[PDB]
Amino acid sequence: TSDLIPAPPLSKVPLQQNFQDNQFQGKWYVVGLAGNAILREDKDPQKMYATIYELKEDKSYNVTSVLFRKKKCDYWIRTFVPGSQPGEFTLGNIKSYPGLTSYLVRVVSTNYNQHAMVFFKKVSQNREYFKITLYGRTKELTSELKENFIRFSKSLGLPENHIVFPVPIDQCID
Ligand SMILES: O=C(N[C@@H](CO)C(=O)O)c1cccc(O)c1O
Ligand SMILES: O=C(O)c1cccc(O)c1O
Ligand SMILES: O=C(O)c1cccc(O)c1O
Ligand SMILES: [Fe+3]
Repeated sequence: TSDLIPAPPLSKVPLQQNFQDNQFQGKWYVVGLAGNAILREDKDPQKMYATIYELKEDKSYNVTSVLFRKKKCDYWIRTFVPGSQPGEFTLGNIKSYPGLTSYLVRVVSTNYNQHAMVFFKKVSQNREYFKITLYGRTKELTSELKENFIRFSKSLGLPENHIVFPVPIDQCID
């Protein structure tokens, strides 16, 4: 067995209006992370990592996440392909990811120069996962934006223990 909080219907996940793909480019720090498989591991807490979005000439994003683990910097790469509407994407070259049958990204909201919330839903080995990240253009964000992200995650069925705030580090994300 594996038990998961159901994914919310897309009807409850807002889409940022007039999404500007070019302003969304660059480096974003994950200051908040919530999902049905996200768990506040109370001893060794999650280290902040970052995600860089660069618009390709064809307008798909090359997405690079960088995290600090086992004393090195690991680079996780993937392609986000414009989906049904602006601000929505699907994963490119899905065939190359074993077990992956579905992957959707939806930019919930953002002001481009400070913060963003982004929703992800993917089906892996037939399991439906979903997560929300609170991106900060810097490593810190006000308590107002953070609780608002907690509010939004709860509205999607998540409990406090499935919501974390990665502690800021300087390695690999600076
Ligand atoms: O739950 C997710 N990931 C966790 C478990 O596979 C994790 O620990 O990264 C998850 C959910 C939706 C979309 C994703 O890219 C994703 O990594
Ligand atoms: O698998 C990862 O390391 C990862 C990192 C950042 C964002 C993601 O969705 C990931 O799956
Ligand atoms: O981004 C991916 O390609 C991916 C593949 C498998 C599992 C994941 O979480 C991913 O984010
Ligand atoms: Fe992932």
